Amino acid sequence: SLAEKDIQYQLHPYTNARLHQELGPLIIERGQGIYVYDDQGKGYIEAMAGLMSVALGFSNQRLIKAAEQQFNTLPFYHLLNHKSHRPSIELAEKLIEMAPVPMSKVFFTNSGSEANDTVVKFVWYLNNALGKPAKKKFISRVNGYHGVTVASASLTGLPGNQRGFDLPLPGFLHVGCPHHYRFALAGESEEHFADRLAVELEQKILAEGPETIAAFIGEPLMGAGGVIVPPRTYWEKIQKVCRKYDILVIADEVICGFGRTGQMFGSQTFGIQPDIMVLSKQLSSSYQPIAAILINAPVFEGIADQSQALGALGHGFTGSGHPVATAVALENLKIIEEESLVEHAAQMGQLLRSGLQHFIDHPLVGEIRGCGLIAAVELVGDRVSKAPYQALGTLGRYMAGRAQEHGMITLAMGDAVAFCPPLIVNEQEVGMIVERFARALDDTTQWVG
Amino acid sequence: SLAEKDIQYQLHPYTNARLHQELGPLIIERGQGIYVYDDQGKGYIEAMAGLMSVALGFSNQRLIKAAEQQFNTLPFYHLLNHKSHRPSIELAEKLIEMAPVPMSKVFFTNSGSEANDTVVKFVWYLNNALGKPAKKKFISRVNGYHGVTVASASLTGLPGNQRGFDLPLPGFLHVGCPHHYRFALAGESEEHFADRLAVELEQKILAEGPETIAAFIGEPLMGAGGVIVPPRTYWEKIQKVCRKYDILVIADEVICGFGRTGQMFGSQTFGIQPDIMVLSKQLSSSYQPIAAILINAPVFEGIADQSQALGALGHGFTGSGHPVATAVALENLKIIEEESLVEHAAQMGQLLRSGLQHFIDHPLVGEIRGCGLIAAVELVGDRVSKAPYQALGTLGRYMAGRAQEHGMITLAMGDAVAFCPPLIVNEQEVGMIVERFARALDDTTQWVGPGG
Ligand SMILES: Cc1ncc(COP(=O)(O)O)c(CN)c1O
Ligand SMILES: Cc1ncc(COP(=O)(O)O)c(CN)c1O
Repeated sequence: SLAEKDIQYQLHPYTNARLHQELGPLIIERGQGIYVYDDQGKGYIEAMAGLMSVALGFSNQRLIKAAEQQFNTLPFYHLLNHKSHRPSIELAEKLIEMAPVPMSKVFFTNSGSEANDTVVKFVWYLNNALGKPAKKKFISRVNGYHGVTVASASLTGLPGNQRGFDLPLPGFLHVGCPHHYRFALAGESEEHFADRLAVELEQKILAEGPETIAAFIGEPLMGAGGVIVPPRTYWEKIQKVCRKYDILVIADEVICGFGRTGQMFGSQTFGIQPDIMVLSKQLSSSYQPIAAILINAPVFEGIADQSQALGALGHGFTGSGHPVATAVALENLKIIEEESLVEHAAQMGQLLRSGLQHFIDHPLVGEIRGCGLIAAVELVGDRVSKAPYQALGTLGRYMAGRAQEHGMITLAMGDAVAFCPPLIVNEQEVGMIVERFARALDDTTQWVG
Repeated sequence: SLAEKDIQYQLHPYTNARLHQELGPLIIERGQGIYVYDDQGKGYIEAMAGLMSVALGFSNQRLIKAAEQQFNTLPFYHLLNHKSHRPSIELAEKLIEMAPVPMSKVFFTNSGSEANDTVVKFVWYLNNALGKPAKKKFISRVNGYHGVTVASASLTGLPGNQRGFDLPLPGFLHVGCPHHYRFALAGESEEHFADRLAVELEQKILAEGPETIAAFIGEPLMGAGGVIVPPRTYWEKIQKVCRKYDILVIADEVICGFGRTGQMFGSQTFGIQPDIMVLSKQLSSSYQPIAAILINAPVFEGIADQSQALGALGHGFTGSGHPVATAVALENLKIIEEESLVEHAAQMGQLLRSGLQHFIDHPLVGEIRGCGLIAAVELVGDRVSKAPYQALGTLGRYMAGRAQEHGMITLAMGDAVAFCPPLIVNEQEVGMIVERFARALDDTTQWVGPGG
């Protein structure tokens, strides 16, 4: 059977390999709209849009035709040694012109992980170029997600991404997760929470030596780490501290990018003025692996100078700007703009968040959080103590399993279940997502008993 | 114009960004078979198959239809949390069953760089799982190429990949480039050279502490480093040293994989029995970004053990095993098998090397090297000293420029002019590749004026 071949031959990411050898896979055969189907023909709402990525859903014919047209023209070429091609150029133009702050240049990669890894190298290269060889350290946040390379997983602030991998590397620093529900002191306002986080950052910088700190990287809101909306005034006050010590602000838009948070970019939603932006996922609705780094004039000018001094920029991937990946992403962004999906997603997000808010007084519901068309419901064993049932993750695992039984694919992030549907979700589809959440919660409530 | 937008908006890899603002791009518009065409309609033989990658050439309709059929079925899904899909499973099966040594599991990534970076993490994870927490250092070679992440560029042994990037990281060690022509002692045999490299490796291991050395990684034949064929008995003697100290052997097959070297794998051509193999490029003819790690039973078993103890394996990329990329790769490997392209490439490789060897006593030709359908001509200013004409790289750059003028895209690696055509290259086309090399060499010879 296909399931036995999978057990025999594939090591799965983010999977217990031994449990996999026992249970085998859930094989997804096909998709259309917001739905995927297993090999038994059971349909599921992809409430996660795959990996917070499939913006236009699973059967957008314009993307499929854009791939075909590029395949039949030039199915592969590269950008090395002055070589170029139309889809990379037209995508780079569109990305610079739609950027929420003035940007200079695009550098393409296959993945968000490769992109953040590349940003680390580019910042090191830049500060070497500027004669600041000590200005190399990165500050990220607890529960931040920035990818899985040796360097990008050091940026990542999830313990499950570091345990057993001897990470983080030296020079990769973490300050606090900006999650009021978990980290605010008794009675502390959002603004006062934001103050204390800005202080933590300033004190980390002073303790490490400001001359040693190159960059601060953050997702506008934290996706994979639990759909963590920062408190009011966090980004304003954090940026003041960064500008104070000449620290680059990197906006990781891998999940927030292209209409997830109620505006085109999380940088717009949260008032971020980044030096560097990292884009992926909704860039192509994940129909092709592609990510993009936007760098502003000063970062480009320094890198360009050093690329001349050292002969050439000694960096690039075979797939960097792949013509099929760039052609699909270009068409994807045109569809998001032509179909006004940023504003449609904002409207569907209000319906999603209002539907979930009906459960705010459920005895297992600790917090309902969200922004735009991304949300999470964090379950707890006790609302007063905020303590888990048995152990962190026990409720989330059971909930995600029940959701699947009820025909919905969600992702458990500890004891939070996430919602990140395709931007094309309609009103009754949002209603069905909340209904399947409600069934899963009912089952979880009877289970905890 | 398209060229002005390119200059305005794109930072190019492996490009002098200032020179790019001055000269602008060469824009490639379309391709078919072994040919690409610029936006002025000038045709070029892609003698490099893009980046040593486009095995089936630029218009294979079977790959384009395999992509369409997968797009119209399931255009994205992932492999996280037990999720799977048919193309990843059937590709994983094909890869394990064609492996040159017994392999256990496939792990998919988007790129060779991500794959080698992932191998680093998996080896660290494995030795932690086995209770050998000191056994973490990697040994690679000077002029090796393994990618551009912070970790994979530390494995890479080219200075241009490290200079200005604060690389390599600690724990990433380099031993000698196995290039007889450049690094042998005057009058040393290939076998004696192989002995001395094996001694250097043993002495590095002993000097560092054998208990601290996890892995040795090598391309069977070095691609980006200049098509460097190792000396006879190198891989035998290096592996003996590795097995002596319980050091994993990683075969980087990103270029050698799928018929480039005269057999399906460089591991077969060079008698390597690796613990881990890394595959990309010809896997999909670069029609889709995909790479694959093959791990043997012992590597899998230790990772699997720790993945249970820690709840799950905390690693993976969004695109890992992308259904369109895996579907295209699966069809690509079927075509290579059905069209006997490993055998055809071996035949075309003999014709290519014979054609170039007409120039073996040229005053600027220092060495003609390769095997299967990968070759390089290393030009020198002086055959006795092996010294370059003007700065190292001058002849390579001039040759690559002339080749382009004569309708051929080749890559210079210093003064080595490389050949890595699509596997589908025919006998006449090999003839035209060598003809355009000959015109470039004639131009370069008139430019230098060797006299003598
Ligand atoms: C915010 C964020 N940043 C970076 C990454 C890394 O992406 P990739 O999986 O494409 O390597 C992810 C992926 N979940 C992400 O969510
Ligand atoms: C031998 C080898 N290893 C690894 C890589 C890295 O591949 P990628 O560009 O897909 O990251 C390359 C790419 N030229 C390679 O040639």
